[PDB]
Amino acid sequence: GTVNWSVEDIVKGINSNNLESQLQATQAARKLLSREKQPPIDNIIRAGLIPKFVSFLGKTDCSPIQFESAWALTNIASGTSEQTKAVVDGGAIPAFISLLASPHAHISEQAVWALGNIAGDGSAFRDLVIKHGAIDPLLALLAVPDLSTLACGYLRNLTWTLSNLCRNKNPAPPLDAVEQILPTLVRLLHHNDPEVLADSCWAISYLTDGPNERIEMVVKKGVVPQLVKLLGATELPIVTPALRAIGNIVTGTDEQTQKVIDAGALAVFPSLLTNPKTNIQKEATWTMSNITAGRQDQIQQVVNHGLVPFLVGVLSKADFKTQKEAAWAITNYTSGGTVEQIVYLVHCGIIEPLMNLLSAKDTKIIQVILDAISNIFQAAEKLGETEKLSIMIEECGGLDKIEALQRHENESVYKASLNLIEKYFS
Amino acid sequence: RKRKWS
Amino acid sequence: RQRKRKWSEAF
Repeated sequence: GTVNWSVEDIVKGINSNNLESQLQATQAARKLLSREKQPPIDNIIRAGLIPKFVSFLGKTDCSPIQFESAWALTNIASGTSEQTKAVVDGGAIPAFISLLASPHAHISEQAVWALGNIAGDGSAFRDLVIKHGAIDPLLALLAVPDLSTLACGYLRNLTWTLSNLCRNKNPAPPLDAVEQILPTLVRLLHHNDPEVLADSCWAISYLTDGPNERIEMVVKKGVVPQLVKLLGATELPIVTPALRAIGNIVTGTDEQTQKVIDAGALAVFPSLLTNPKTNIQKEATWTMSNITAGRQDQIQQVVNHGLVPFLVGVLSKADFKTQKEAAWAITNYTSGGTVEQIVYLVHCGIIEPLMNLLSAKDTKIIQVILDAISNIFQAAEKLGETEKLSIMIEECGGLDKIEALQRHENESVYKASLNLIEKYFS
Repeated sequence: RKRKWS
Repeated sequence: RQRKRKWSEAF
């Protein structure tokens, strides 16, 4: 009936002065815009059908044409930025916000879906959706005693749309919009559905990626223990944003970083640092590097949890990106560590894997490793054990690598390598 | 992220 | 090398 219609037939049906003919043509447009292979989105836009679909959103007297036009517009809004702009330019934002209060849950869900796609385009459309007042009617749809009474797909769509309102930077979402959404977000973080948990974690990861004031807003809500619990989940779609959120929080103050340690996050790192997914290993090592950039008592907790052999591990064998992050963790550790903590790092066998990475064709990693060498030598200077460390670097072929770096293209590498040879190897 | 409904 | 690195500083 409404299967494989031409754009011309859809236009002829929608332009008729018959609500039923318009409904059949709108359903046909929705089915066309729903096909897997190349939906004719640009053809539907060029035919001028977006203003017709937006006007059909207001037809309270005909709920099926509201549903079909909402679905057709959602398919267009899910496309490119230009295709989302076309939906917005047609005045769809206030029309979709009015449908959030619809007594038909399938129409209300379609409006949630459409607003998520519009907000998801970027900062300007996100903030425009907020200015048209979408947050209050969206939050009211979740104002129930128990989230488990809501339809699974409906809750998943609401969570996803809320995460897009938390998403993007330059600028970050308005502070008052973040404050309004956060209590509902804390609630969705304690829900049992894995998809709701994944998208709630992604929302929290977006809110914790920025200045320490943004991290504080989130950390103040007491979500850190729940994020650590989700960090230990079996589902990779939950662990990925949960680790991203924990990683973002430890970029903050020593006090914010401490909340992560107090919640027992370090006990999950033996498995995260050996995770078969390289991106988990990479982001877990990035997280470790920011914790080793903390207080000496925070470095001590890394030591106590037996995580230094795990850092020797990732430095010895991992994808290059994870090895570069391990280098950072070592340099941060040697920068803020006590002599005893730096001595411990050497006893765990950090020197040989640290030297082997001086062969990398990466200027930044080489500078990072050279700074760590200097730091370790400074600790050996305080104990008169510089000779023991010099022999250690000589034996694993580290001296050959530093001597060769005395002819490196980069100025900082050239100077740092010449300094070490002259101070401890001459 | 944006999302289509099939 | 001493300081915290945010997601965009590292990746």
